[PDB]
Formats: sequence, C-alpha cells, structure tokens
Amino acid sequence: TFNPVASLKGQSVASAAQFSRADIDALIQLALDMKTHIEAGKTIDTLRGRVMTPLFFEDSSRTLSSFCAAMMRLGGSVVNFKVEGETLQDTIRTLDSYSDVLVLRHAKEEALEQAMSVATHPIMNAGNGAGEHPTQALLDILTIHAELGAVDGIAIALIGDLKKGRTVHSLLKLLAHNFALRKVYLIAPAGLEMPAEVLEHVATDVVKRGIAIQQASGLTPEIVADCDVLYATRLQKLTAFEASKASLLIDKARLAHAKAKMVVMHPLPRVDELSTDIDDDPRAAYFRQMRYGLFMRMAILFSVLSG
Amino acid sequence: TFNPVASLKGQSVASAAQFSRADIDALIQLALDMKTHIEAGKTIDTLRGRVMTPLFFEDSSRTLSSFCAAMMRLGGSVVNFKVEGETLQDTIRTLDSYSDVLVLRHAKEEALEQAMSVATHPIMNAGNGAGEHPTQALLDILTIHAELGAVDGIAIALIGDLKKGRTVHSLLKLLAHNFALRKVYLIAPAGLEMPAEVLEHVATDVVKRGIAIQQASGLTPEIVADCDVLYATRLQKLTAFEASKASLLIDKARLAHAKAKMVVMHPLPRVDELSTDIDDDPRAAYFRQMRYGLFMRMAILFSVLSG
Amino acid sequence: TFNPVASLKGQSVASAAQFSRADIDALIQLALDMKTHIEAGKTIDTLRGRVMTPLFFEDSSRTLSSFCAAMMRLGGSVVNFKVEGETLQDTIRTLDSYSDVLVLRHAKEEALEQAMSVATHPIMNAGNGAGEHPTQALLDILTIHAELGAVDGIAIALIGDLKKGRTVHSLLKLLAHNFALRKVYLIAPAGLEMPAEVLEHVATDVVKRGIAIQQASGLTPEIVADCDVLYATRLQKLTAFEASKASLLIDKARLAHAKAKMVVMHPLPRVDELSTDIDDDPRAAYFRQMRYGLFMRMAILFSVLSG
Repeated sequence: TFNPVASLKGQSVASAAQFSRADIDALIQLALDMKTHIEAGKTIDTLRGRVMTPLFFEDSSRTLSSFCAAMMRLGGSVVNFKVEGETLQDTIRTLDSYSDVLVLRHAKEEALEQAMSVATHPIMNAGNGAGEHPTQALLDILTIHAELGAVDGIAIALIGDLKKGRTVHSLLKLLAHNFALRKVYLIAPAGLEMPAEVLEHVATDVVKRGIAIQQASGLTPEIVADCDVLYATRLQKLTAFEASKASLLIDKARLAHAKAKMVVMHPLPRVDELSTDIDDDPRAAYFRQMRYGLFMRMAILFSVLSG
Repeated sequence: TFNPVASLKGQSVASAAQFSRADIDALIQLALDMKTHIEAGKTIDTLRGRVMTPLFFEDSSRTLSSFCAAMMRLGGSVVNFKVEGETLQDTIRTLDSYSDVLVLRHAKEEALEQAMSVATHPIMNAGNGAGEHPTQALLDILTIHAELGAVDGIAIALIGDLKKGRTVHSLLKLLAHNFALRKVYLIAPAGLEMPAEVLEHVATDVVKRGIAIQQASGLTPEIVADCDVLYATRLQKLTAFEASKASLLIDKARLAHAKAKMVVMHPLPRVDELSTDIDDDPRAAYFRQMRYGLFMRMAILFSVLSG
Repeated sequence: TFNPVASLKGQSVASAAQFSRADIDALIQLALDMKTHIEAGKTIDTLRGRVMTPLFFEDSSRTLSSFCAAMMRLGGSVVNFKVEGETLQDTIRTLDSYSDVLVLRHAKEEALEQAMSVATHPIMNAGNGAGEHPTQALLDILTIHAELGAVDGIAIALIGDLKKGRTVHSLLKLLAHNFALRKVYLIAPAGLEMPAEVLEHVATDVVKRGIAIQQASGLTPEIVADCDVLYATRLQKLTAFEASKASLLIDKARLAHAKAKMVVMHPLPRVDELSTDIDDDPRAAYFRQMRYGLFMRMAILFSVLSG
C-alpha cells in the first residue's frame, strides 16, 4: 500500500510553484516507492474504474503517453478525445460528464484559465507556452535526486536559448525557491540570455540561500568540471545560430572534464546539441529521466485521485 | 449486482423505435441504479475481457467518448480502428474477428444496413443522417425523467431547424408513441417547420393520447411559461437566418417567464442559441444531460453484453 | 492456466524464420487452447499491469487492432504513440521508458534494425517492405492447421503478384523449411513470377523434403481440384493488368472444381480477386483467418511477456 500526498487530493495541478518543499519531498519518495514496486513486477489497482481524458491541442506524444501509461499502471482507464468549433469551456464540460481527471495541453495560458473556470474535476497542466509544465519540472527534480542522492548542494548548468525557453525559467524559479543550490551556470549564446525579469524574480531566494549565479556564452572545461548537472535544451531558429552550436554542444570530448559523479539531462526532443557518442555513458541520464517522469506522474495522479 | 434489460441481450441497437415503453422504463431504472453505484465510488467489472470497437466515419468526439467511457466503467476494453479502400462489409468482418460489440457512426443509413448484413456481433448505431441516433433519444428521455420525475404529462418545446433536424423528428416520434405528453410546441423560423410527413406519422398516437401540437415561429412569454422542457438545437446555414436568431434565443431574459420546475436541454454542440448567462441556472440541464448519456449507454451495453 | 512457449520469453519477434518447427507447433497449440478458453467466455489476466505501445509509421488498422485486442484479452494495457523530427532511436527509447513490449510497423527493414539497436524491451515486427511479417506468416499457418487438421501433406497455390509480393516470399520459405508439403503451385501473370532467388533459397529444403513446385500463369480446373489451400493476394498496379484478372479470380464458378475439404485464404484487404459470391461458402476461410490472427498474437505476447 502507498500513502498519498494529502495536499494534492482533488486538486488541479497548474504550476509547480503550488507545491511546498515538503510536498516535493513527499512526491519524490512516493514516486521512488512506486518505482521499486512496479519494477519488482507488482501491480497497482487503486484507480480501477477511474477515467482520465487527455485534451491535447498540440502534439507532445512523449508527455501524453507518459500520463496515459501512469494512469493505466495505477489501474485506471484512459478515454481519448480528439480536438475537432465549440468553446473550450463547453469541451471541458463534455469531458467532466464522464471523467475523473483531465490532462490539458494547450499553448495558451488563457486556455488553462478558461478550463479551470468551469471544470469540476482536477486538471493536470501538461505544459503551455508560458513555461508552466509542472510534471516536467517535478520529474527533472526527481531525476536529479534519484541519480545523485540530493538536490540541495548541486551546481547545475542550464544550457540553451535561455531567453525564449520559458519552461527553463520556471525550472530555475522552482529550484532556487526550494533547494539549497550551490551554483547555477546560465549558458546561452549572445543575445539569448536568461531574461532580467527572471533574475529579479529569484533574487530574494538567491540572496537568502547564498546561491551563486553565473552567466557565460559557452561551456568551458572549468565550468564542466564544477557541475553536478548539465541540463541541455534544444535551440530552435540570429546570424551566429549555427556557429554558436559548438560552444553549447555536449559530447564525449566535452565530458572528458566532467566529474565522475554527475549527470547530463535534457527534457527532449534533442537535435544535435547532445551527441549520441555519450548515449552509453553512465552519466547520460536523459533516457532514465523519462522513466522518472512515469513514476512522478503516477505519484501525482495517485495523490490527486485517492480517496 | 444489476439486472440487465433482457430484451436487449445480444441485439444490435439501430433505432429507438425498436424499444417498448417497458424497455425504456427498464433502461431508465438501470441507468439510474448504475449512476447511484458509480457516484458512490463503487466499480463494475461485469464486462472484463469484452472488447468494443468504434468505427466512426465522421467526427463526434462527444458521442464517441461517451460510448468508450461507458464500456470502460463496466470493466470492458476498447480497441480503436482508424478508418483508412476496402468495402465497409469487409471492415465490419475485420472488427468481428476480435470484438464483442461494434459502435458505428456513418452519415449514410445505407452504411448501417450494409454493416448489419454481415456483422456477427451487436452494432450500436451512434447516429446517422436519417436521424436515427438511438442513444441520444434515450439519454434525452432519461434526462427529462431524472430532472423532472416523469416524462408523462410534460409540455415540451422543440426549438430550431425542425425541417432539416431529422434527429429531432425521431425524438418527437419516440415521445409521442411512448408517453402521455400534454403538449409539444414546434418552434422554428419561417420555412423551417417540422415536415408534414412527420406530423402525419405521429397522428395516430397524438389522437389516441390527446397530445396538443402547436407550431409557432418564435418563443413568447406565454409559451415559455407553459413548458416543462425547452429543448434547443443548433441552427446551421434563408435571407432571415441571422434575424431569426433572436426569436429562438434562450438566455436569462427568456427564462424570466419560465416555471421554477423546468429544464433547458440541448443535445450539443451549441453556438449562440443558448446563452452562457444561464449556464449556472439550476434549470440548465444540458451539461448533466451528457452524464445521463454516460449512464444510459452503460445500461444499454450492460444489457446487450451480459450473459 | 496456460504454458508459455519458453523460447519466446523476453525475445523480440523480428522474423518467422527465427522459430523452429517445434516452436511453431507449440504456438499453434497455445493459440488453440486460448481460443477454446476465450470463446467459452473465460478471461485471461496474466498481463495485468503490462503496457504495449504500437508505433505504426504506415496505416494497417487490421494488424494494429489485432495486436491491441490480443494485448487487452490477456489483461494488458495499450498506450498509443502518434508518430509526429527526432531520430527513430530516440522515439524507441521514449517508448521503453514506460512500456513492456513495443509493436513496430515501418516500411523500411532498416527501421527495425535501428529500433532493436537501442530497445530494452521486446519489439514485435508488425510487417515491413522486406516481406518480414512474422505474425501474418504464423497466423496463416495456424489457419491451415486449424481448418484442415494439418499443414504437412498439403498442396497450396500462392496466387497473385509473386514477383513483388515479398511477404509471400517469406511465407513460401517458412512453409518449405518447416513442413512436409506435397506441392506448391505458383500462380502469377506473365512477368510477375516468383523470383529465381527465392526458388534458389528454398531449393535445399524442397529437395530434402521432395516438395513439388509448379509455375503457371492462371488457375485451371485441374490445379484447383488438386489444392488443399488456395491462397490469394491482391494485385496492385503491365499492359495485361486488367486482362490477367480473370485467370486469377476465385469465385463460385472457380470453386465448382474444388475439393470438399479445402480452404480459400487471403491476408486481406481484397479488391475483386476474391468474389463475394463465395463469402458464405464453408471453405471461405479468409474471415476466420483474422480470428486465428487474434489468438496467434495472444499466444505470442503471452509467451514473450510471461515471467
């Protein structure tokens, strides 16, 4: 038997900022306990007879299938609903007529607002263009904790288009608010820096906790050697676009200067910014990261729906 | 435990006209009994190991998801089959190779004929262009009965394009044949009246039962005040199309003259003919109507497949 | 309870050539034992909590739905994954993060190679353009055995575009390698003969077993009368295309010369090469063939995943 994280009971999950550090600790432990259980071949039937409907206005097969698999590995059911129109509100009401939990993926933050304005069952926000992707943030935290043993104390590099990558903005805010980080490296090509508004947002936390923040335009052996986590992201189309790829690339040559105890992570999909020539390195955690996503989403759904 | 409606055992459900009043009474009671059970958190596993395949040649996510959710809340399984060609008959045979029940949605009444000409398992007709939508008719009846306590005795207004709305033709025929209605108001813009052939069809029943039939081109305070059910439908594109909307619109101003004990219904989707400014009124039943659809479809599937 | 075919445990199923005659015998018996069980109304729950993900880059609703239904009738779960790009390898890794078994349908044999190069769970090959369609071959063998009582000893006609029909190449290789056939008729229009390389491939087996091989450009009463199986396939677009259809057509007139104890088979879909005027003939086995496909795929999945 598992103990649900009681603060999530019957609650929509809109932003990772709605959780305390204690909530996150509890979700991490529950996800790991389920991982041990499931990987031992034992099953979970607690959500038998409960129905999830995903409503995905943009394709994200990676995130969608994880939510669906999480629901089914708890014994629950999943009903598809093809987006076909009528108002989004009326569509949500249609889902509520037969569902226990909704999973919404829409680029507009307004859509989540509108959905929650009428929904009678919990909505899981599966990601939007405002950078609120609560289960990605939480699975990223779980991955660090499970791979290294702790999140407190780490040096982490956030690597990519930090200007436009609003999901990484949210990840930084969550990490700085909840964990005693040692250092955050912000690695981005010239002109794609983390926005000043985000640094202002975390300033209270960074100064209370004494977290070092360092901006640079590329990786160096010294930065790599200092990091416990290299967190890479995809650069999507500046006149130095192709030329800047070499300074962010993580490959076998780059990992020559890395610690023995560190991980490389990436929310995926990747293009060329993460070479396949480290895919078999024990520190390459970005595939296991997806499996941590399965168990974090099980921990969340179990806690939301257990009664 | 639940008692199946025995007359449905192993039978395709092609038209609501195939049921007696006793069948409808029994399906209503079974749907309500399942509603109490399910909403108490209890589950149903009777159809474990049975397979439904929906075959939808036109999109209707509202009707499709209801059938799928109904099947899964009975413990059954659902297999998708994307329409890709080969004959419809060969496709049906393909579904029968592994399914226990088929759900067919096709605009042509010929398609249901062809499917039943070769099918070896029951087919649930999910709606066609001839107006045969048996589970919509039955869920509409359940909604009235559950919301008001009875269908016998009601005055109901059917509002919209009554000329082309063949599904409403079927609803009127079913109501007049099986229930002691007091009165039916037929509210339609000029030129979109209920066809004379439909009034001729119900004439035997209307005269045996003494049902009043009244045609009008718009709602009035007197008609509204007299009705137990306002059943609205969508007007799809006459030179007075936009101008006629005001005479059919149901909004807060219109409900000022309505009874305390009445409901507004709509099979959905709606555009503007049903204002959001009554969506929180207790008499607005068109969202609960969809949940009655879930339990009516469970009652039907349970009765068809229980052995 | 059922005994799994132990040689399949935890193994990807890439080609029917990976099985011994003993494996095939065992899979046939297991499929038939499951058929009796399931058709008696008894259920199977052995794979409760196990997840299948199909990844279909080409449409084949017939093969896809059979795999999904097989999984669910063993108690297992199915998660869809819409092909959306990222490498196929990264997509496979994504499926492995939450799945127990993958089902791959891709036209390129290279795709199966690439998938197996990184997959950590078994992959079921659902068919490719190299003619490797292991569950079609195995269900075809099961159909013959179940319908006639044995595969050893038969005369079979393979009818269609034998040049380009690479799946039929594989079927011939499998039959000649594993069964004491009496005779294979190769019926194909001029220029569409079975390739010489395939006859060279089976030569060792045909001479050890004494199997007769006979090429002809059309069916005749003498060939029809001699066959235990007429295995027809679809001709897809030579200046004699339409004209050659009459010499391959199987209809009621053609079956006038057939044995009482024989079957007509076809992997499906068909166009006109198999008339509907034999669809009710007891020897028309091509619809039952699909149901044998369900139980063969259950036997396979059960054996792959039982632990």
